[PDB]
Amino acid sequence: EVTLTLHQFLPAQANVPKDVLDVWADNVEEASDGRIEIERYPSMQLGGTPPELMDQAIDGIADIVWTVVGYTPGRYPSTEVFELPFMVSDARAASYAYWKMFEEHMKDGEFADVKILGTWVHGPGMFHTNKPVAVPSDLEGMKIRGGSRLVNDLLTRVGAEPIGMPVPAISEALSKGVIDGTTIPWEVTSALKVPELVGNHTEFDGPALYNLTFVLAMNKDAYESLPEDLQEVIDSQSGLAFSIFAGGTQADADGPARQIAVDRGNNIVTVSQEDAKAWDALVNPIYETWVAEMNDKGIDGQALIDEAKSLMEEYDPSMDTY
Ligand SMILES: O=C(O)/C=C/c1ccc(O)cc1
Repeated sequence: EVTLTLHQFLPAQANVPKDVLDVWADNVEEASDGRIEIERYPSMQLGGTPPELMDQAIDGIADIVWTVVGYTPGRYPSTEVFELPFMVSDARAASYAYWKMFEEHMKDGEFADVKILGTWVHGPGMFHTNKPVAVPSDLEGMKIRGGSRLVNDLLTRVGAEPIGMPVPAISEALSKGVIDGTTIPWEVTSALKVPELVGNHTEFDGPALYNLTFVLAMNKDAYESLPEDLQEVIDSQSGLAFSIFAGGTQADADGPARQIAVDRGNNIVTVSQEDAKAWDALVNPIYETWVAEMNDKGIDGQALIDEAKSLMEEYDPSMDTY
């Protein structure tokens, strides 16, 4: 008999809590043969702001968290390789690449302090806005919410005023008019009532404008101090295949959410790959400043970008078992 607490920042019925974390938690419960019990706390019920979740898991406030790596900005700089503009065409391939790279580069450097169970990205990042956005010029003077320093850099370069705030705060911020719009993929839009609060959406054909990285993290001491066969049980239900499943389940949930916006009669602008090039011209210098930043930290930035593209093409869709 062991009770582990999982703390996370969205409601219990949202896509990732329901179809990724519960699934994962039940799999741990089963493979343990009812010897591990995992209690699930949503919407920061045990207290804190979403950015403190990692520290909650490192310090032992909670055993397990699902958080957004970028809410601790520049803390895990190697994850940023997947957050560069127009990097990612498939979330599964990204998550494959992310887990593989986590093991080689990150596990014992930047994530030494914590146990990582899962490394993934969401579906295509996009805009949701009070007024229409069909070309970059339309974002000039708009206050746009972003969730990470690289998204904020992206917003600056296309001419928006970036407002850093965690995702649950979006509804209140739109309602009060603190922001004119937000970045987020489709899937989380319905839990935040975004399609109710704004009437315009801007999506991209081709590689994603951006996506953000996530982890399922666990307290190290709480892991190590399990017995050897229960450690084996946690690891077995986590890691590479789990990371591929979370990314894919999260991206696949874009579809039903986009259709809820369509059903309302909201205006959705789809930017062709050809028309995306104007956006790329504005955002693509992030590649050079990011590599300069990494080099300033003694990190081979270009090697991470090359490696990440290498691994993603390499992804076969039958490394996807979970
Ligand atoms: O942009 C952010 O601040 C967070 C993004 C996010 C997107 C989908 C989720 O299910 C949770 C967080």
